[PDB]
Amino acid sequence: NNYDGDTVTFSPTGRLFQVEYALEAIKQGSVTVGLRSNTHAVLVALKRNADELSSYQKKIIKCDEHMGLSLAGLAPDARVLSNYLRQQCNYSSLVFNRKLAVERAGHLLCDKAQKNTQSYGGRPYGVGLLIIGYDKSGAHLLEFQPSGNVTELYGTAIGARSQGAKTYLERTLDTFIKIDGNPDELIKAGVEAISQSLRDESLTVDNLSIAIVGKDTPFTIYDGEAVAKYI
Amino acid sequence: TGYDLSNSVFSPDGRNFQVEYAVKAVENGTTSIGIKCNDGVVFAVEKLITSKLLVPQKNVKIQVVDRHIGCVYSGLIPDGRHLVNRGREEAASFKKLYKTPIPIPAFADRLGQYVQAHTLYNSVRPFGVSTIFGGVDKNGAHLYMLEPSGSYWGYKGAATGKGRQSAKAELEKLVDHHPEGLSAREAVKQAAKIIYLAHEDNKEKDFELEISWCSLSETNGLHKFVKGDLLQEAIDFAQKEIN
Amino acid sequence: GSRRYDSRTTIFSPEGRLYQVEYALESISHAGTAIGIMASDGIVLAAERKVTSTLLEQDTSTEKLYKLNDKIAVAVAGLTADAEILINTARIHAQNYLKTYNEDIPVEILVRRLSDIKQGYTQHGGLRPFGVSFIYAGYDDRYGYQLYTSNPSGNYTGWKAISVGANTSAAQTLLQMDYKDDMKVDDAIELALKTLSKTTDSSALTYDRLEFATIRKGANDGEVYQKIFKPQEIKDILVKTGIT
Amino acid sequence: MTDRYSFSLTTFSPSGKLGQIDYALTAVKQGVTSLGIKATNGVVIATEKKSSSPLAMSETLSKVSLLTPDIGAVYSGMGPDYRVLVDKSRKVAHTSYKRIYGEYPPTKLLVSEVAKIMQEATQSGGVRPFGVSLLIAGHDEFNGFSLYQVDPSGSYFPWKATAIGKGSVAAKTFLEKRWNDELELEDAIHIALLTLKESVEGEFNGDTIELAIIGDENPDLLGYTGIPTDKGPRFRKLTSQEINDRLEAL
Amino acid sequence: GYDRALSIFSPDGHIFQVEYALEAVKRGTCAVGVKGKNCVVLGCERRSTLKLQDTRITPSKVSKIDSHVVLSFSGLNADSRILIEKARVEAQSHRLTLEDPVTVEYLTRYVAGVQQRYTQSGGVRPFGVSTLIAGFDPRDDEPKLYQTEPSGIYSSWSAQTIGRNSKTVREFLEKNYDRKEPPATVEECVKLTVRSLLEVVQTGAKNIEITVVKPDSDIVALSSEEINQYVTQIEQEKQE
Amino acid sequence: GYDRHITIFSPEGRLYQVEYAFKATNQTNINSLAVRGKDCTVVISQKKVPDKLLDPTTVSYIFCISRTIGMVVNGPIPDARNAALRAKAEAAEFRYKYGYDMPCDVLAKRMANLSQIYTQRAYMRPLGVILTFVSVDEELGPSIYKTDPAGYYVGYKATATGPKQQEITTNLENHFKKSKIDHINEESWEKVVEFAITHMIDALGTEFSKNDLEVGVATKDKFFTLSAENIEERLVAIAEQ
Amino acid sequence: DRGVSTFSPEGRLFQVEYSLEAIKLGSTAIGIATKEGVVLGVEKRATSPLLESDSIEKIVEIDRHIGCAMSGLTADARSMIEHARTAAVTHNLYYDEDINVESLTQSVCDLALRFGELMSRPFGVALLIAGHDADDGYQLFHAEPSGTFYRYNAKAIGSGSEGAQAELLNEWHSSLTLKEAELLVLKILKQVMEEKLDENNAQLSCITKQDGFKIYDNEKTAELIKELKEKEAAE
Amino acid sequence: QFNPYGDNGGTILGIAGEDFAVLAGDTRNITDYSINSRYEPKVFDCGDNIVMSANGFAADGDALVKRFKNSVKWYHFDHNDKKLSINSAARNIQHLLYGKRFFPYYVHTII
Amino acid sequence: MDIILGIRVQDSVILASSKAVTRGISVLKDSDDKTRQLSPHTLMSFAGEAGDTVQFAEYIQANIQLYSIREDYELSPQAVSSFVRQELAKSIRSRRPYQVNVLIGGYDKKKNKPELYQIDYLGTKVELPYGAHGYSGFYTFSLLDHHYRPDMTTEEGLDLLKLCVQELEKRMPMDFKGVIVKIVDKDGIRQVDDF
Ligand SMILES: [Cl-]
Repeated sequence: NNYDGDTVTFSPTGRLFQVEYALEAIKQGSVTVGLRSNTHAVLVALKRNADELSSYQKKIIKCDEHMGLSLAGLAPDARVLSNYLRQQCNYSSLVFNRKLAVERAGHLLCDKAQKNTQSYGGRPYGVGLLIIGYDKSGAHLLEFQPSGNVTELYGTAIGARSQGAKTYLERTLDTFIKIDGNPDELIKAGVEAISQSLRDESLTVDNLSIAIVGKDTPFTIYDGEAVAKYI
Repeated sequence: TGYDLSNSVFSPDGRNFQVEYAVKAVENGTTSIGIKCNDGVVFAVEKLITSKLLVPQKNVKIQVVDRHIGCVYSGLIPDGRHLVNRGREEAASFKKLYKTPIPIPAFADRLGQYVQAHTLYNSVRPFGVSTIFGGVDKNGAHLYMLEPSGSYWGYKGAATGKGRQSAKAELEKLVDHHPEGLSAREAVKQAAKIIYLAHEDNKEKDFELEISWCSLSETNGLHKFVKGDLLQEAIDFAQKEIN
Repeated sequence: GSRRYDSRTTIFSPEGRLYQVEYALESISHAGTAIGIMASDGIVLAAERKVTSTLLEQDTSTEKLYKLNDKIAVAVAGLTADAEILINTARIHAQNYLKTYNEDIPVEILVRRLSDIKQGYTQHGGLRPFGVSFIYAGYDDRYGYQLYTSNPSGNYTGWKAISVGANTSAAQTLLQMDYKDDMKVDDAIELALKTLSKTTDSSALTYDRLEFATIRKGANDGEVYQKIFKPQEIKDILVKTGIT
Repeated sequence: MTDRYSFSLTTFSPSGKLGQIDYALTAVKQGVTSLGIKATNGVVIATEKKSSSPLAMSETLSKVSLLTPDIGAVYSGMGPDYRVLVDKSRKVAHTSYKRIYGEYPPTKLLVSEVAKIMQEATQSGGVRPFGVSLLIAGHDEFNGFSLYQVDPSGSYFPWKATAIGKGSVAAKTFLEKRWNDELELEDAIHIALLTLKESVEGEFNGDTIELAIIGDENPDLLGYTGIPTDKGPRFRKLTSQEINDRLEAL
Repeated sequence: GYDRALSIFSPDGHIFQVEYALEAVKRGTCAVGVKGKNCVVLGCERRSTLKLQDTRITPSKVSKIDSHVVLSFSGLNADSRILIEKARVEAQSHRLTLEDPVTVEYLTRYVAGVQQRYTQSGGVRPFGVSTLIAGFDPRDDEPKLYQTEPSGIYSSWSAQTIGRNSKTVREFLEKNYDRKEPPATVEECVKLTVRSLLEVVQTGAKNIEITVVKPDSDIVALSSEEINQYVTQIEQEKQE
Repeated sequence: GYDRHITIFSPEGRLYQVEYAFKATNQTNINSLAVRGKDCTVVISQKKVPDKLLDPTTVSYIFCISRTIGMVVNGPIPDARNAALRAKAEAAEFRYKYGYDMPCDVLAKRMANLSQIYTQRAYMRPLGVILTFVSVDEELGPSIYKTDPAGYYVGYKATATGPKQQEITTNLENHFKKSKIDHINEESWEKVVEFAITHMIDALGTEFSKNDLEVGVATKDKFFTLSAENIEERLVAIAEQ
Repeated sequence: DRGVSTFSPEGRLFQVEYSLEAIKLGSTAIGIATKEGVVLGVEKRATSPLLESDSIEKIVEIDRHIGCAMSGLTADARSMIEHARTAAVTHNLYYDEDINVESLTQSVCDLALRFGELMSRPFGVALLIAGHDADDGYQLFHAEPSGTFYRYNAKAIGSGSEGAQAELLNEWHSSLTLKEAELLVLKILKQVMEEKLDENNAQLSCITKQDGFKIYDNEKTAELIKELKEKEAAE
Repeated sequence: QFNPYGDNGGTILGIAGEDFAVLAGDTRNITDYSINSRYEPKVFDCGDNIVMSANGFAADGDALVKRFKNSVKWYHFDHNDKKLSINSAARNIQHLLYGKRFFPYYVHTII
Repeated sequence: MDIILGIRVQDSVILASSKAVTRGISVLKDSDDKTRQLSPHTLMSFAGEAGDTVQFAEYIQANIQLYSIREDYELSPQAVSSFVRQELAKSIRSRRPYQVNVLIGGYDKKKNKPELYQIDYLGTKVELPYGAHGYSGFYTFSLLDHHYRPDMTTEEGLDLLKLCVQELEKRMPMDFKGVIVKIVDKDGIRQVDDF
């Protein structure tokens, strides 16, 4: 109310409204899902168009050969943050000949988002991210919130109506975590997960976006006729 | 009025309302504690399990500074990470110039001055965390608790978060019942009990326990996480006491 | 942050005026009147000191009339402290030009630069404008005798006769009435003193409440002399025209 | 972080007033009375030493300060603001004059530099004006003795005699009746003590009054001999005992 | 450094500081540009609440940017000096690197770019000035007239006016200027320009300035008597 | 009314942020006192440790600035420690630059100058603290100099600070009216400490255990704080008379 | 007031949303993409009849293979175009090749959110970027001050946009010839414009692989206007 | 005085056929009259069917290859995974080298 | 570069400047004009380091032209010469100093007098009846010391200049390919085409 003019102000109950308003931009975003087994990690994203004459806004971005993310909210902010991750992954490779641990990737995003919540003039990032990767400790899934909070999960979803997929994955937990050495089945589970968040619209060929990374699979994105297999 | 709209402004009382508002963010956070013992310190924290989908043991909240200091905090988690990052920078520059690892009182003032600095200007926000931290140096064990204002003291026991009062009461009993001192292994068990007892004030979601310790005899003066057999033993001791 | 306490000194009103410039001009309208009159054989500068006390040291005093170089002087209306900042800049600028070209600075060039500094404080930097209006009196070998005025906006104009500060409206009407082009310095001296005497907010115009200066070619052959009048000389010139 | 206040805190109001300068002058009005009188062979500056507690040692707090060997300063208004102005004034007499010309600045020019510093606190970003009026007394070879008043705006005026602060209105009127252009330094000291008694309420002695003169050169206060051209400071602070001697023949 | 964003969007999509800068232009003395078949004429109003002026030394309303291009304006006088100075410096810089004087379009594009920059830079307000820029490109005889405004937009005009009561004189020019047949001579162009100002001015005495620019750096300012002859002639044809 | 939020003048020529910083001074509800002997300067302050979980040895408002200078603070501990670190750094630099130990009064002036800046510059708040500096200066002898959020400073024969400062001040005034001298006419610092505690007891009307007090003593070439047992030894001596 | 980079309670940036209102006040610009080329058309909208309309420049070349149309505060577009041209030429210097249309568009959009307390405010202009490259063929992009860009088969921006876009939804198919697209832009511009459309108050342009980006003469557009009026009368 | 350059010896050779190209190099690495390694490869696959060798001062050789390999990576990131053609690689490598015109990479480069 | 000469007579200043541009063992050009017009009645010739000469000349030209447009007025030859001196005096303590020697010939319209200034790269200015830069002076100064009179006509000045060029063409080691001669008087600057 009187305490939402900027990020540098606490409300009387200890809230940061600018950060909460940034969180709200994610809620308006198109649904995206993340889930993993012990061998692979999979992103599934519902893409959104302006109208029938426009393209469908790309939701998934590659960060390295072993890492990448999906976005929900302000897309330019995802471009800034993904670019930062690309550099951090890159620095680790050039200087230490070391693939950046997905966990460190999370810590780095947390700290970058945090600085924008304590200084005057700045604003919080207005995007949520789901980071998947395969590193020296196996497959991983992370959830990034622009409050700075990063969380490691077996599965999750962010965006409008993400609660449907998040409930489904919570039920399916014991099944999909043991889909080891089978990419097409882990994707099927993710495609069924994102279906619990659809209303009046169904998954089409220029609507669905799937990404996968794992033990013997570089981070690769599927669009167009390559996702027809899964509808 | 309007005295509460800007950091670093004195109210007619002589108070900085923005700091007091940051304290509200801390009171909203989960419970974390510190127990000082014979030759070290023990840290424990409540991790609310929001969903089945959280990977157990894999969202670590206790943080190490240098190789001998442990830090835990309640409130805005990102703010706590910022403070630890600074703590690590301070500790590195102390070790660079003076060779010896940073003493705990020295480290306490480094964090204190840095947090106090975020109450001096209207262009920054106060920290939304109270931080319990400590370790072992050349003069033995030290436990500290630092608040958003920059205020810190040495503690026999310390608690912050939603279950702070419950935990404080439990801490005071230990201080009264053990005037000679508590052992490191005993303090680990007690930490588990107190977190379980302090969980009553946050009992909707069930939780995951996380413990760490520094002890001159048990961990050789270095910070280590309590895992496996020692953790399950501490969990069981706590489970027996609530029933 | 600090946005809360920003007055925004360099913005437009809905009517397209600059608030701070307008308010600075309002401040200047309460300062003691200063008059400049340009004759064919010289220039007169006359200014009224702000309500004097009997224990003020009158001879070792300077408030209204300042020397920029040997050929240019200014009359001040507004905050004196603001004026000295600008006067020192102007003095340095004159010397820079002399050092560069080995010729004394043409009056307009000096007036333009000082006016440009004022302009800047109204467009960028978030600072309050200088609360000062100048009357420039000077000579150069291109235009001869020249009078200019500049104000807080950084706008400057040239004049045959002009007033700044208090009661300019009444002073200008009186100057417009009795001024003519073939006028001599000694006639201009009289007009200046007569105008101040009629527009003054005091009971009677006396020597101790005035600063006076002339810029004549009344030296010896083709060169210009600046005469900042001493107290006794103002007392005499006030008697010579029969004001006291 | 960093000073985000890069804008003026003193601005013109619709009526033309500069609010913060006016309010600074109001602070000066509340301040304890100080005065200055110019004689033919010297200048006296005086003020009351308002003690904050009887446990305080008022000798450790100097209201009259030496700026150069021939220039002294006193004030009315805010003490802390005055103290830093004295530091800055002493330095600028060196940096912008002595280090260039190998001699101390004449009174009018040092006064001019202090006025500049006070003017800038009226226009620069993120600062309030100084809450003090200064009275600066001094001597220099080509101007003789002089006395100046510097106000929060940065304006300065030369005075034969004047007062500033609490009871300045009455003190100025008192000085007008007593001042003539033939006053000898001792006559000016006498009038200074008389004028101050009107504005002082409690104890009136050499421990509650601070008074300094600008007069003859003091070779005994130089600290060395052997250079004929160096003859000693003209600034001298009268001792507590020297004040009481003059308070008997009052 | 002072950083404040002074020019910002309002809920309806307007930038008020730019729009208020246009009001300052509307307050300024009227300026008019008319281009003929072989010339451009710049006419300027001078307000007469100022008697006792010295016209020898007072800043003229039309300024030479180079020997072949001129600039007149409406709005804040102090603001215009900054634009004129920058334009004059760019004029010399262009001659130095390209070895050719500026085109009128290029000089205008530069002046407009400066104005635009002051609408999305921190710590500055927009220029309270609109300009008429007229002249002839090097080795070209086709007349050029351009107009700029505080926002930064610029365009070419057969004839245009800015300043107070400019809407009245624009009305006059809109029915009195034939695109198919522009004023064939200097005399015709000066007259149509003087006529348009007389709709708004008052006395045709020391209130109107006229500057004529012809090809190949041929710029001259008319004197009082020369202009007064146009005023006298127009009034006698009017009584009909 | 934004003139009450930053350090600009109010219409009556006041600085409210400075005034409110003075009120922050009493936020700890602790009273301090300083007196001078022939050879020493003693400063005492109340020690209130309400929480049983606190380590009482870490609760302190007296600081050793240099080997010769001590400082007690009245005000919140974050601002108190901010002032102490700056004072330590300033005193260390002075010694390096000028080749001799920083005098108590010069450090006081310097800290007072810094405080003055916060009353004039907008981006910096005043510190809500009053700083009392003590030493046995090699030129001036036993010295007490005190700083506040206004940037004011002065030397004292003796002084007191805190919520109940006026009671202690008049108590000390009345003693020096009687004794007719500027100090405590005593040989040992032990008895000057005893005088200090005695006159604090009378003025406040409370009894003290060894853990209710905090004592700093400045002698020639060193300032030191007393342990609980040093104070207990001192409390016993007062009781047995 | 309030920070320039402030979020609304609905999770949107005030200044970005307000600049979108400025663009709705701008003159109409339409683009249609075919397999034979991309057509860009704009309404000139002269504020007065004395203004020489051919000096109104709202269609602009970025490189031989990339063109651009604008709507809103058009003065804001100058530095965007300057950046676009430098980005395009610089990429050719560094890589001895043409820069992809999407890469160009992404580069321009990187400027967009570089405002705050960097420039003082967002741009008040939207851009239609049309071009060809060997990888993805003929492309049309809508670049907004939000930093977001969408690929379009057809798109209208400005005051007549929502009406013109609804018309483009009905008319566009994947087999349109270049000539068919030219006429369609003219037809839809004539519908949403205030004054009557002719060769002086509207401008056409296209980009083809073979001939690159070309702004049409007033003579060439006039004949397409005549061809359009005749075809509408012919049924 | 410190000499920032050295000479690691070895030699390289590139030949192009109608539908193929070879890039060969010996595996010996030396300083002065000593052998550092009998097998230290200096011909590298940089992705997008480009092979590269920078022969001379091995520290500069490795630094350049490292920077170009990284350049290929970012070319994909910035231009929708587009393949970097050999002519575009060549132009890019010119700028890598000329950027250190006044402190050169001490190598002969062949791709 | 190499040969630049100047003669001030009764009513004009005459500047003669060599036409050759030689680099190594090749004369690259034999029609080079080593001069810039700074204002209608002010001309500057220059000799010195390659690149530096034209860069400095054109920089000065731009500044004087800028001044002219700003003030609608022509600076006096004295004023222009003082500006040029100061620029060179600045330059001599820069990281890389301009190695350019100049002569400035002007007609002061306010005084109705010709004026010739010699300024070297250090910023050493002198007003002279006749001037030269480089090795040229070693032949021409003594020659002019003998034959020059202060009241000579422009024609007499040109004959006096022919005598200098002839001496240089006889005794100088290098072929400087003749001179371009320009006259500065009350009517401005004009070039003699047949020399
Ligand atoms: Cl200081």
